[PDB]
Amino acid sequence: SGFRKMAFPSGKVEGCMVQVTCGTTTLNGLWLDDVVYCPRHVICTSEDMLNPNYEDLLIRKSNHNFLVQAGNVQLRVIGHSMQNCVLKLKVDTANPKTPKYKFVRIQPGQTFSVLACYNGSPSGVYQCAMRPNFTIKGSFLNGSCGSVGFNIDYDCVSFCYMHHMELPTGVHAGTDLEGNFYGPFVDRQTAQAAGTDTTITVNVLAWLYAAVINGDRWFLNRFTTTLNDFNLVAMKYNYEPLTQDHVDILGPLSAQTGIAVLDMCASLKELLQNGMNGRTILGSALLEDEFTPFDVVRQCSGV
Amino acid sequence: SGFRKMAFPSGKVEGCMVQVTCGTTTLNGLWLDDVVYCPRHVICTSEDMLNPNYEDLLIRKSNHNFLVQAGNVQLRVIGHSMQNCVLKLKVDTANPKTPKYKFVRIQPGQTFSVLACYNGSPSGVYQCAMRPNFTIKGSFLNGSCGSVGFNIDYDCVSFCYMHHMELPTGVHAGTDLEGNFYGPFVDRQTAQAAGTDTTITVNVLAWLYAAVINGDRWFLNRFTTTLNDFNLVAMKYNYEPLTQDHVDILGPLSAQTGIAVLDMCASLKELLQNGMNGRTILGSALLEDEFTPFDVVRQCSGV
Ligand SMILES: *[C@H](O)[C@H](C[C@@H]1CCNC1=O)NC(=O)[C@H](CC(C)C)NC(=O)OCc1ccccc1
Ligand SMILES: *[C@H](O)[C@H](C[C@@H]1CCNC1=O)NC(=O)[C@H](CC(C)C)NC(=O)OCc1ccccc1
Repeated sequence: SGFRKMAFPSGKVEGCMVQVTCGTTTLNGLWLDDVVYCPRHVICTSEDMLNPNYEDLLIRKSNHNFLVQAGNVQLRVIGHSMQNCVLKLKVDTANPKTPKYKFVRIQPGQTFSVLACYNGSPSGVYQCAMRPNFTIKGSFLNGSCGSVGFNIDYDCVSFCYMHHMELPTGVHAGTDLEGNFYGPFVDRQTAQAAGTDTTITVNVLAWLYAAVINGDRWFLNRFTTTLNDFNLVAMKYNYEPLTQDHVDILGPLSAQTGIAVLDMCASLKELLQNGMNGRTILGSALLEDEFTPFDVVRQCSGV
Repeated sequence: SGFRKMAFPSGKVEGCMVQVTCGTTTLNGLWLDDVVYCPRHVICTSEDMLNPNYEDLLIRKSNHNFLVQAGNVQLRVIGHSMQNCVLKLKVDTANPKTPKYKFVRIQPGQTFSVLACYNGSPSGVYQCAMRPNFTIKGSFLNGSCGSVGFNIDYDCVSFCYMHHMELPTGVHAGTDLEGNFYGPFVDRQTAQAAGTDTTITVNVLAWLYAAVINGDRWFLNRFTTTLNDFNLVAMKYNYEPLTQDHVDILGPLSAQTGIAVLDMCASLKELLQNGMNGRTILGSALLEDEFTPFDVVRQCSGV
């Protein structure tokens, strides 16, 4: 038993990380088959970054302006192209470590593993949820751009995130691997703010089920509630409304524990209205919303 | 910026995980050069596990009783031996993916990455601290034994933990890679309890410095305290005493922030005596003690 925030094993992605240098700018790229993907702002200079015109900037580049390094081996760039906010550099070598992969775009409320990288070299792995306001709460320093986020399903890597920037609140923004930003953000050095966020209700309930599966039961009660009466409370506390599809997604956890979803919603209502009174749930004094129902089932089915 | 609990990239260890089966028992092993390491209780049966005599049990085994699988390739066992609570199986093939490695034993208060595995296949990665009572707070189901814990330093993997069992409180116990248990535990199915735990004071202060580096400053104050007067408060709240070596270890973080250690100790004293009054620190409503000073420096020096 036990419940821990857990990343996917990162080996398959570590074999894809390279270093991309253009001018005095160095960041990370993703080498799949004979293409390297990286943030297009690698071609910017300090002054270009206030309001660059990337079509102009790229036209003024040629293949020899891009230095790609896969460990010690330098890869020869034989083509370059822009796809939205990502640059695609064709190289003279197919990555022999290319896994089965897909490019997928994730929804707010879903999770993925981030492999933080610097100078083409992986440094650490951790889990993130895409917030309702299309930001993630990550850990990224200068040089981390081009680090990617991903999920793994039966040795197929679904890439969903490439890192591009940090907002003033300390949260992080980036694109899918088609180079389309998550959220209303742009890759230039101007004042940008995340919209207001909300709490992911279905994830909180999933984590409450994880708590019960692991022996935390103090917050349970005999009451049930209706979907409508719960959603009235949710709106008050800046929680997303619960839909019948969310109840259905929680079905398997409801079955394993014998606690109906609307039974657990009564617990959440009382937790929202009364707090915890000094107690904790799975070691947290706060209600956690960064675990999906799938994340919970992944750790808890064997208990 | 940003501060996240972060595992080491797990690729180098994923290339070492195999599956070890004996009788109806299957768990994980660690394949380095031509030796596979696994928990010795793989040789037990359901009834052996109450109070096994492992020397007897091993003498009654031979090489052909052990089935080792590295993916689809079956490895031939050519020798077996016991080293304390781990079994060493010599196989006919050196692992071509063997990294530079060491076997190290860690101290309470230190952290490491756990690569959770099932049937020889990695499933997820996360960070653990060795508690003062020699347990870890992990996530392990049936079949996870032989999963290992490790740190990485300049492409050298220091292995420090192999998983063996779960205690009744839901916490986890195991050995170093020499097969010597952390703590006063034994590998048999009897009633065993962890001693009382304490909070790792130097880690809490390290996390407070991480908070300041990331812009959380509300808990700071103008006061300083003495080491003796702090340790009087620490004893009251079940915190470990702070030593001059702990102040020294925190030196670099103290320098980066311009906040002396005994200056931060005054903050911690007030937090212990007054709580947070509804506020959070790096997104936590509780004081966190699972980050070492090294873990913090690793993420925060570039800020
Ligand atoms: C790319 O490596 C870098 C990642 C930033 C650097 C600090 N934390 C991150 O996530 N991205 C940028 O530097 C980005 C480039 C623009 C052309 C989009 N700008 C940016 O993030 O500015 C915000 C910032 C905040 C704090 C420190 C440095 C930059
Ligand atoms: C080895 O795979 C297994 C790991 C346990 C299983 C559940 N969570 C874990 O960490 N170890 C054992 O099963 C261990 C074997 C003895 C011979 C040492 N016994 C054990 O952990 O018993 C406690 C237990 C608690 C909850 C479920 C199952 C077993």
